[PDB]
Amino acid sequence: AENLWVTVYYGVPVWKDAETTLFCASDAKAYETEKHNVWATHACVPTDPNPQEIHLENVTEEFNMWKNNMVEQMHTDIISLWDQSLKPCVKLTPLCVNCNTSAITQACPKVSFEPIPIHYCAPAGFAILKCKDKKFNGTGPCPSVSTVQCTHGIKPVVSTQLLLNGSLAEEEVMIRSENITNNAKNILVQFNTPVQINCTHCNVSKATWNETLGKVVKQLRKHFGNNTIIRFANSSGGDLEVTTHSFNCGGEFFYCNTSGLFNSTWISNNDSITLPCRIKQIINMWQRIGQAMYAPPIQGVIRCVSNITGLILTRDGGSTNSTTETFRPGGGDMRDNWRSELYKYKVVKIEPLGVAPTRCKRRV
Amino acid sequence: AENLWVTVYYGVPVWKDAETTLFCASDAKAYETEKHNVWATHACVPTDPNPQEIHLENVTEEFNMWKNNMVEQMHTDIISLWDQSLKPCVKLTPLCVNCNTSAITQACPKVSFEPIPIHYCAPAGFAILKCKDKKFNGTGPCPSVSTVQCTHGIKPVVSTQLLLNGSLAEEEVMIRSENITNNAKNILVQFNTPVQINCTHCNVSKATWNETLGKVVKQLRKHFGNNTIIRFANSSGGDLEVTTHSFNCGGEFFYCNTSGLFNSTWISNNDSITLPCRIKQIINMWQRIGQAMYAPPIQGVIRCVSNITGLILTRDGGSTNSTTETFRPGGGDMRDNWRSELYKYKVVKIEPLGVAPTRCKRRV
Amino acid sequence: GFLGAAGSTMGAASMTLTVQARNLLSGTVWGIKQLQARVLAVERYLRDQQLLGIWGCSGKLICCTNVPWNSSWSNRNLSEIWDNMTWLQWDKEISNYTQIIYGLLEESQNQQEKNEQDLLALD
Amino acid sequence: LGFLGAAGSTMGAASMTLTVQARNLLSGTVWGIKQLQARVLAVERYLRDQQLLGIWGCSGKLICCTNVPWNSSWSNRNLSEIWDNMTWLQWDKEISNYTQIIYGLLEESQNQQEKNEQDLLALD
Amino acid sequence: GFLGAAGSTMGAASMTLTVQARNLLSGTVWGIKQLQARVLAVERYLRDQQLLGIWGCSGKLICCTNVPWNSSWSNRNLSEIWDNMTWLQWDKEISNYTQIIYGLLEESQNQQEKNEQDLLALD
Amino acid sequence: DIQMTQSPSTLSASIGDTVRISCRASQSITGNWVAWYQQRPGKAPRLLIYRGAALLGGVPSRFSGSAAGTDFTLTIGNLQAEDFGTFYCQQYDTYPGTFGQGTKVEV
Amino acid sequence: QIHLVQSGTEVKKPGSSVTVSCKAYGVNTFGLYAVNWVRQAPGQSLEYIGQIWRWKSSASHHFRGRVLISAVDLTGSSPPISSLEIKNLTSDDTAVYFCTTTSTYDKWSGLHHDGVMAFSSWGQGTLISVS
Amino acid sequence: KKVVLGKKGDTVELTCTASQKKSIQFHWKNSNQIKILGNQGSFLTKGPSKLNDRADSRRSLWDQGNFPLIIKNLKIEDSDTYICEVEDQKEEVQLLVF
Ligand SMILES: *[C@@H]1O[C@H](CO)[C@@H](O[C@@H]2O[C@H](CO)[C@@H](O[C@@H]3O[C@H](CO[C@H]4O[C@H](CO)[C@@H](O)[C@H](O)[C@@H]4O)[C@@H](O)[C@H](O[C@H]4O[C@H](CO)[C@@H](O)[C@H](O)[C@@H]4O)[C@@H]3O)[C@H](O)[C@H]2NC(C)=O)[C@H](O)[C@H]1NC(C)=O
Ligand SMILES: *[C@@H]1O[C@H](CO)[C@@H](O[C@@H]2O[C@H](CO)[C@@H](O[C@@H]3O[C@H](CO[C@H]4O[C@H](CO)[C@@H](O)[C@H](O)[C@@H]4O)[C@@H](O)[C@H](O[C@H]4O[C@H](CO)[C@@H](O)[C@H](O)[C@@H]4O)[C@@H]3O)[C@H](O)[C@H]2NC(C)=O)[C@H](O)[C@H]1NC(C)=O
Ligand SMILES: *[C@@H]1O[C@H](CO)[C@@H](O[C@@H]2O[C@H](CO)[C@@H](O[C@@H]3O[C@H](CO[C@H]4O[C@H](CO)[C@@H](O)[C@H](O)[C@@H]4O)[C@@H](O)[C@H](O[C@H]4O[C@H](CO)[C@@H](O)[C@H](O)[C@@H]4O)[C@@H]3O)[C@H](O)[C@H]2NC(C)=O)[C@H](O)[C@H]1NC(C)=O
Ligand SMILES: *[C@@H]1O[C@H](CO)[C@@H](O[C@@H]2O[C@H](CO)[C@@H](O[C@@H]3O[C@H](CO)[C@@H](O)[C@H](O[C@H]4O[C@H](CO)[C@@H](O)[C@H](O)[C@@H]4O)[C@@H]3O)[C@H](O)[C@H]2NC(C)=O)[C@H](O)[C@H]1NC(C)=O
Repeated sequence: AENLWVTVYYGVPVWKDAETTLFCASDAKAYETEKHNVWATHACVPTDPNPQEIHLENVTEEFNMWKNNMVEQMHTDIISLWDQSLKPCVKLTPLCVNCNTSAITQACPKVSFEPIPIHYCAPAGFAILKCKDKKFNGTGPCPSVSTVQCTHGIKPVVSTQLLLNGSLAEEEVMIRSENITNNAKNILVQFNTPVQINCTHCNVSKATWNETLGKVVKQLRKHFGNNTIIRFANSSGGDLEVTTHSFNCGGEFFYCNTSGLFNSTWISNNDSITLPCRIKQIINMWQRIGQAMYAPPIQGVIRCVSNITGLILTRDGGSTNSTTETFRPGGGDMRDNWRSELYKYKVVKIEPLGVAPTRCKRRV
Repeated sequence: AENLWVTVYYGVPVWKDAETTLFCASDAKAYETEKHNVWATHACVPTDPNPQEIHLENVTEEFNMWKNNMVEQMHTDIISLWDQSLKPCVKLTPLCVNCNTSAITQACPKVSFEPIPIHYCAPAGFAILKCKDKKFNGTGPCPSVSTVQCTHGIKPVVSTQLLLNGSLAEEEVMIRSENITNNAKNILVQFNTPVQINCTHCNVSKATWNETLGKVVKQLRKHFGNNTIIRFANSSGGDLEVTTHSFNCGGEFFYCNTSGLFNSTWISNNDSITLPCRIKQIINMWQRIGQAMYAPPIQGVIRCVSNITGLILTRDGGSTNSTTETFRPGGGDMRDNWRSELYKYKVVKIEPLGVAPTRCKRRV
Repeated sequence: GFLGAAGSTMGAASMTLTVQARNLLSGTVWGIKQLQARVLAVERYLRDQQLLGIWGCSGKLICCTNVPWNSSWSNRNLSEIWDNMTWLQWDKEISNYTQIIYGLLEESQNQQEKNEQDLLALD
Repeated sequence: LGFLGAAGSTMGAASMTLTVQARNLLSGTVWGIKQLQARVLAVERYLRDQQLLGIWGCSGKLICCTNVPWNSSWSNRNLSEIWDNMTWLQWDKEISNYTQIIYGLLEESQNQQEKNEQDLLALD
Repeated sequence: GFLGAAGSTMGAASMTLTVQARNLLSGTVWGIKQLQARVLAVERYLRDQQLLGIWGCSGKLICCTNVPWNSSWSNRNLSEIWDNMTWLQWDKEISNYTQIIYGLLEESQNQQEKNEQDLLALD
Repeated sequence: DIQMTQSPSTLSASIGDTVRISCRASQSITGNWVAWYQQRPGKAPRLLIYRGAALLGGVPSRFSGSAAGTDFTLTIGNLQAEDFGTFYCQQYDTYPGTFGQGTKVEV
Repeated sequence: QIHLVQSGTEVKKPGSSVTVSCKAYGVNTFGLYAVNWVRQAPGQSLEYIGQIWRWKSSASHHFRGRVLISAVDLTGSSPPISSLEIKNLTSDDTAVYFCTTTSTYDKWSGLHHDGVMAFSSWGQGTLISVS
Repeated sequence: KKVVLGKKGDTVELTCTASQKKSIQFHWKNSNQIKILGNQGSFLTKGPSKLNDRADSRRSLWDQGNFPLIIKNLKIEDSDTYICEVEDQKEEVQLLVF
């Protein structure tokens, strides 16, 4: 009628927010290598050989690495996978059933382990959006946005303080933590260069370590403190994986205290750092609260090749605000590493519709 | 035009009769317990965890337990299953090829056997209708009708005279036979209480047996004879499974003549009846005409726990019409037990259509 | 309701089906046998839907497709067309009668659509 | 214009940009068990969406007048202000949810007028 | 018939296809490889059907969608339009010509439907 | 701009009542992009119901509304002691946003 | 669990500039929390001045060229401090200033329209009598 | 907020009780918000503090919602308003030792 009647659109890039469970996308190497957990291989959905991505132009889209909801499913898939998977001989679950310490005893075979890349695909609809800017502080906007059907080549590693074999930061490092300089939050930084660590004890390089400390110290100064000196301190203290660092070294987990690495004083105004590691047989379980026990290694001196990419560590927290800044190693939460892999995305879905209130008046 | 043009309906509870084969619905416990025939476990289709049922209101729908067509597929599934299944060491098939008695010799391993519940699901469409009235005489109407997508929790047992581990009747017992008091048909009654029979010989209870004889005798009087006395007689005579009773006793089949049970005189106007059973090694095959041979039992005194629910027995047939009624044990046809499990259903299907002849005249 | 009434025939079934159709939406490990049944069910449903798609009515519960339900078949009084309808033995005969007009109707509208579609000229 | 390639104030050019996109709405032991079931579920969901799309009272795209009166409680749009430009998100989900409420009402009303006229016309 | 004639071209093929289209309906164990082929076949057929559904003719054997088969293409005498038609090498060129008019036609009716849809404004 | 005018200015009521508070506006707003700011005596204004009638889990359900074209009658049922204040229907739709006239709820 | 604090009491000369603050406890950054600045005539209604969405110094046309907004972003040791610059403080500029911190990351529940967002929380209120 | 009394040299326990029965990232602190201890979901991270050898958390009650702190060889210097950082509704416990 002479009044406004609205139109019906179709095939629109409009969207509606979605809250759901995505699925793993890792090739079914299930049949040939082995199904002994090598990092997604029990029954995981294969990867689309053609990853789709459409860049979004002039879309000032913001992203928070704390409210993803894509993150929510990854740790559930990983815990379920480690359970079906590489098994310790000792399982401990203290529960009040003050509490009753429960125990589950099974076999613990050891195999050569290596993380495999896991893409994350969505069901029909559920558009995923990839932030591709340079200055991304975790809880920040993104000028360069590009939607995707499935995630990129994410190579996650369940690990301690420094993320192993993962993604990279933007041009030096990127301070992506919740708070930048609060003495109450965990610092969430990822590397930009794959720091090769050779473990036989680990022959940690010194020039690359001094360079990563220099790039991070300059970024911390750019984030906080114009004329300030930032010095590094030794370990914070705690469990084995807290003082030392757990990482995939040919399946095993050597434990070198990273206290002989963080003692560099940088100024605003060299063959191998062979740290003492430990043979891993009994450690606290990282899945839940308890302990584990595994099979002895097949090698006395264990060789492995690993590239470490990430920087999550603790801090003193004194004031000591801009006079000097002091940071200590540690951290590497399972909940936070879980958030740290999938940090630039969100899921939205849509049906082909949208309006314009007009006086077009067509029959039906 | 001014004449009548008819309408097109959609999503209608109209139906058309169907004649087809339904499929078994029993969980694939295939992978964990074992595939050694435990009653549906070779390749049977699993059960929908959510059985669907919609009650039909004010639908005086009749049901015949002789013209189901759902019955038609169950014995075919059961015979094919016993063939793939628990095997006798002796197979006999007399055939004129006067006839030539054929023989097939194979292995006969024995396992602990127990019937599992088998739901009966239908293909796309093929609506099944569940009679849920109280007074159901087999060949009778049903005030309370409720359609279903798959059948209820049917626990069938291939057995003799009294049905083992099955369904229940309505409030005492129910005389569901073709004819009620013809001396030419088999009496088809099911129990209402699970009569527990303990076999070590079977310690048959006496209070429960007197109660089931009393409930059935009153129902027979309600069906026929106001002032009449109904007395029970001993076995009719015949084969081992005819005089005695075959039943699943831990896989085996003890054989107690039910002649010391049916001698109760009821009037219209007590620890254990330990009957003498028999160790089963060679019996006539119930699948077809022939004999069998199995492995010796693993126990000298065989323990088992079984609840028997059903009453199919023979009759003298004299007249002796209302003066006194006399019935003898026996019966338990494979064809009739097959009809006795699926006795309240029928299958109908539909496409979304239906008319009203109107003068609506719409373009196209 | 889904078989929740019992009355004399012809109209309220068009009305009860009209209400139901007005709310026609009601809104080693794990699996090989069930998937094939779901695939066969959707193949059959979609094959039924494409055959549904090649029809000449495309409308629901009130439809005038072109075959004349002639006076040999037409005995319906004007107001008696829409009152109430349940009734089974009578129903398959009614339902089979429903389908015969359906095929004829859609064939005639396909024929008039095709015939006009040969003759019109609607520029 | 593009798949999220513009940024402006709201209401009309989105009808125009979606008009251009809709004008060119086509953009023109071994091998496999898990991917096929996802394709089947995707086509089942898409076709279920399409039949529900098929039971509607508009059947037209980007310019449609289905019968519900976007009443004066909802109508504030000036005549020429109806078709100018439109991007805007939190605002959009509320706009999009408003789009759908008019949609269900609209198609229900055209289904109601089509059905009402169907019973009443009777168009010889 | 299904390739049961042989004659000079253009019309009876519209008529023979008209008759065929008038009767367009002709009315460990068991299976994994065949089901995927049936699924791919119905996916391809339905994808073809939705593309069929986004067209501007929606009609069969006689249709006048809006593109002007211009005089550069139009040479057909009035009565010569519907007589007889088989002829292969010539046919793929004829059939490719059929498709070029098809895409243009449906694009033009989609364009006139859309253009009128913006302009009409039909109360 | 779009001059919001909250109606009325003052009204008397007891505790446990249902009173509708109108809000004039030259433009209507689809879905009511007008946040009611209850400026209680001794407290800054606050958010009562985002989106006119949407469900907010931080404010009790005693606050409800209705929209009638140019007017927006917030039908607040079960008035309480804290409800005796000066609400503020502020359109946060146009640029800039404007307040209404204010409505005082008293005894 | 989130409280907003504005500047204190300020009295400026006629024809001067002002620099008031907006501290935001429990707030991360202006990138996620854009602040819309609104003034208030003493005792009267509140007139929206402008905003600093995505670190954008702007104001309304009635306030353009006289009011620009800077919001010094700090987190952790110091809450996000949203400043406000209003030049040429005449006697008519006697007003009560106001800031508003609301999230910009949440983008599908109901918080904002073309910059003018839902004003969830407010500060104290700074009465400035330009004399 | 809870006020707890005490004496020098007593095994005292300071609970960190949340509302939901879950184990989250908690942080035990002194009045100066210095990290006493916390967790990485499944480990005991004795943060940088003076009471490193004194404070100790219980493992079994984290899933039960409590993230306590047990102090052995209590001191007047060990008496502080310890900040129970959990769910942003911090039950900052008070300790009195004199
Ligand atoms: C990685 O992280 C761990 C844990 O944080 C660090 O371990 C600390 O190492 C320092 C040495 O740098 C330790 O200090 C030493 O303490 C020894 C006492 O050990 C005895 O007593 C303890 C109980 O207190 C027993 O458990 C233990 O079994 C022993 O019986 C001293 O003997 C050491 O003194 C030696 O060196 C001095 C140098 O002058 C000589 O004079 C002495 O004679 C003697 O030779 C030394 O004082 C400290 O205790 C450790 N634990 C902490 C701090 O908790 C690793 O060092 C760190 N890796 C690095 C930094 O590379
Ligand atoms: C379950 O069903 C079976 C079969 O129907 C019943 O078996 C019948 O049991 C009765 C006993 O109650 C039997 O009657 C007995 O017959 C014996 C003769 O057996 C010999 O002869 C036969 C050939 O006729 C041979 O095959 C066999 O091997 C023997 O060589 C008699 O010896 C019995 O008499 C005994 O008791 C009397 C009691 O007074 C004494 O005086 C005798 O001296 C002797 O001790 C008896 O007469 C009958 O033959 C069986 N078969 C039938 C009827 O076909 C079961 O009894 C039944 N179970 C019950 C009822 O609980
Ligand atoms: C990044 O890091 C910063 C800190 O470094 C975190 O910001 C803190 O957030 C918390 C809440 O999330 C804030 O706590 C709140 O403080 C308000 C202000 O009180 C302070 O100021 C007054 C006046 O000077 C002092 O008297 C007082 O002691 C405080 O120092 C309070 O008003 C709040 O209380 C409210 O809630 C409680 C709940 O019980 C009620 O009882 C109250 O009545 C009131 O309603 C609350 O306590 C804290 O102030 C913030 N600090 C800073 C420096 O900003 C960020 O949260 C963090 N980022 C993230 C994402 O966590
Ligand atoms: C997290 O990352 C985001 C982006 O990745 C970041 O937001 C950016 O903040 C900077 C400043 O911190 C903004 O740069 C502004 O650009 C405008 C336009 O030229 C300038 O006018 C601004 O200057 C104002 O601020 C001065 C600071 O004192 C005032 O003194 C002056 O008067 C001006 O008013 C400023 O240079 C940049 O635009 C945003 N980017 C986006 C997309 O919003 C955010 O700050 C980061 N957060 C943290 C905690 O690091």
